Amino acid sequence: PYIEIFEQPRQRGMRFRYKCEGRSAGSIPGEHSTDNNKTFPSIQILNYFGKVKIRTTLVTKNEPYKPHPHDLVGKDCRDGYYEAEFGPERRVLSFQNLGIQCVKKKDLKESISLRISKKINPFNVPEEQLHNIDEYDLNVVRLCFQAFLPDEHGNYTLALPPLISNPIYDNRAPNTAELRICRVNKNCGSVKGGDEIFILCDKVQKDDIEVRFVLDNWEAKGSFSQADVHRQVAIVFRTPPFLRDITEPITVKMQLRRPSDQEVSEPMDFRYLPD
Amino acid sequence: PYIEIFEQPRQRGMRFRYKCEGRSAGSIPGEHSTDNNKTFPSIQILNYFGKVKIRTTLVTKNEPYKPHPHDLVGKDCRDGYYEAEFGPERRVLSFQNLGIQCVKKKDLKESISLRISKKINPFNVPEEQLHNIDEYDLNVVRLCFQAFLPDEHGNYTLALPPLISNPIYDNRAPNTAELRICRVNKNCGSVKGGDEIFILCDKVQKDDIEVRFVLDNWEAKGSFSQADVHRQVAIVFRTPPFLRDITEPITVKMQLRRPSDQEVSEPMDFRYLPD
DNA sequence: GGGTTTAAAGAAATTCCAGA
DNA sequence: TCTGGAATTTCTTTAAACCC
Repeated sequence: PYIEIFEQPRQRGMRFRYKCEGRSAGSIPGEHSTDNNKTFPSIQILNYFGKVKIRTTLVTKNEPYKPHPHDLVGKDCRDGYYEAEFGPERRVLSFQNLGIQCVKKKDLKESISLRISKKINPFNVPEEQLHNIDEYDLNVVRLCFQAFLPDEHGNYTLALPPLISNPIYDNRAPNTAELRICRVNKNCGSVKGGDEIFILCDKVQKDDIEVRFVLDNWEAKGSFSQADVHRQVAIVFRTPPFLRDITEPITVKMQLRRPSDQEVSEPMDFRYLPD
Repeated sequence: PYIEIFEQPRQRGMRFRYKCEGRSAGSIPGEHSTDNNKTFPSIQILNYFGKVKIRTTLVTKNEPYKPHPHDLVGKDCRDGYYEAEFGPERRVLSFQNLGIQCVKKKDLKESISLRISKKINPFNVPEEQLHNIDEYDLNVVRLCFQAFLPDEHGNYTLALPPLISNPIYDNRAPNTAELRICRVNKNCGSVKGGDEIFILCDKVQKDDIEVRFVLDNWEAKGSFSQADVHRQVAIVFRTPPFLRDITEPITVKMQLRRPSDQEVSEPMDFRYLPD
């Protein structure tokens, strides 16, 4: 008797809304989820068939998961966390309306004290280790599913192991935003490589970013310095040479990449040409 | 005697700082101010020689000059205005440390009530008129010099006419900002005109901006819609054809321009080439 | 001539608010 | 409504100062 995540929540593309931004802090989507046939984070209770209760709470991306300041808002959420009873019904439990409301940095402290003075601690993490405000990440959280089964006749106390979902990063924050190449001025260049390209893109961090050409076992970096990143939304760089040379146009894949976590943007075709 | 401005304050390129930003709201420089030989807003008392006092305060850009909410901070500034004495000494009066602290839109009201409950009203502008909150531009102010001469044996009461300087636009705002082309991908194209250019620039407003090519009586606009403006700091457009054809390379002047006020950025050479 | 109070450029954190 | 360009307010690497 344990819990299992059927479909993990998408990690990029969702903004954490502030309280000042309405009540719909959004609805976190699933991984697979598509525009047409969209899906939602869902889990299933293996080794069990019966009435019960589940509690979705937000936790850190840190090895020893401690409650997070941000709130989970939406249908069946109160006090920053979702809780609901579920029947022996369909195996898969989907959770549609699950938004993330983020607290202003000021609220950060006050916020965690209440998680303590509330019992919200699915991992019984050392209370004092929990006041470790200076070190947390308000740009990324994790969903902590906590299913409690029926006790010796009566309510739900038999709690199953707290399962934790993949991390979800706030797309509004520069260091967690999804990588996206908006526009380029040239989709091809010489194999000698040295062509100067202008990439318009979503906010990145000149500190932690790199354009990366790739094909099979081959891969090279676009060539540019930090000064070439314009107001975080544009990169002026030069194409790297291709290994060897060729006689016919050879298209490779070009893409933004973030070293720190190696996250990459959707690729784009770049055709190398014979001199 | 009265007061003449020996040097007007530069109108563009200075940010209005918030209180949260510290004690230094910068230092307003005067037009003539070069880089190796920088200058400052200065005025001189004509028709007079002797000890005295002067008071620099901020006023609106509206015909009837009323005190402005923003504060003037810096050496000898207090309660939002600068005041100082000055013996019969040197004619010219330069004011270096003169910064502009801007109030949050919330503070706007509360702010003006205190200018009233303070006497700050160099132009004796009517009461309920000086309450035109929803008509004050927080992006532009004017310096109001008010020199007071010595009275019949005593201090300074003989107040000379309030002089007002040229406007000073809050570079924090895009429509009051200085226009600046940071970088371009091509400095030349065909006279047929149709070459796609990427301009990296300082924050502009897609709503109110246009690239203008010009030479003598000739002038044409770069071609692009709003969607071509990337996050306010980059423009992808196409060069306009040059009038007639040409035998040799003919360089013209390229520059960002803001229709609403016809303010323009510093020009840049664009050479048209014969097909 | 390059090393450590500070203030401009620059990125961040909010709050705004209308287009899709 | 949900999404996402942006005007606003805050604060961090730089960038007017000093160190001597």
